[PDB]
Amino acid sequence: STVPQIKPFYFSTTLQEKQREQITCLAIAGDPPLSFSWTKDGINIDKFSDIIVETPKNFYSVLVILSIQPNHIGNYTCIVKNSVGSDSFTASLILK
Amino acid sequence: STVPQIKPFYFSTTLQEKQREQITCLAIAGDPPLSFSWTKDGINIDKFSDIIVETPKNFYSVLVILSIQPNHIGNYTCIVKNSVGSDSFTASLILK
Ligand SMILES: *[C@@H]1O[C@H](CO)[C@@H](O)[C@H](O)[C@H]1NC(C)=O
Ligand SMILES: *[C@@H]1O[C@H](CO)[C@@H](O)[C@H](O)[C@H]1NC(C)=O
Repeated sequence: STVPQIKPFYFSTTLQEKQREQITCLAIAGDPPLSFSWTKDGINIDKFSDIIVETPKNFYSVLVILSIQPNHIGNYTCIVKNSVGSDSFTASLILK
Repeated sequence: STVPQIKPFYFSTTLQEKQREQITCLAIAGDPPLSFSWTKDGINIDKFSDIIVETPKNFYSVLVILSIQPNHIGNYTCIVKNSVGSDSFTASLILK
């Protein structure tokens, strides 16, 4: 009865290489079952083997990078879907 | 030789009752092993039956609220520790 709704997530503004990073695509509202999916620059997050993606609970999914390095720059987009609707959010990983 | 450093976390600005919430205390920098602790309004998070606290990986801790109620208002503090230093961050939960 409730359309999914994603809490905004961000990468660190002071990101430096070899640091660790985590973002959570949290569905603050939305009736389960919910389907989470990730893309980086329009590419399936599959193709980036340095990135770990999990769905530990049925209402959020987590993206983790153990050692940030130049190839991780891009726009990371998460999409959540259910019976009644969808939602999406994008965050940009930048390296100064 | 690297002291812990927490990546900032925030609760939703548009929080409403019975919604779900998650915050991650990520040690963006710091040598393992890392020890995570939580307090709400200075009280051990142990005492709050309706709050789930886990350490899914050894470099970030997760605080999860399945259904938000008025009791959950307060300032939540994470404290990370290792051999050579510690860090702290506080995010406050508001119900408009
Ligand atoms: C996508 O990412 C590129 C580089 O990562 C950035 O310059 C651009 O502003 C982003 N586009 C959108 C629509 O967010
Ligand atoms: C913590 O929240 C209390 C109200 O519960 C308030 O008095 C105090 O100013 C807050 N602390 C900070 C640092 O905002």
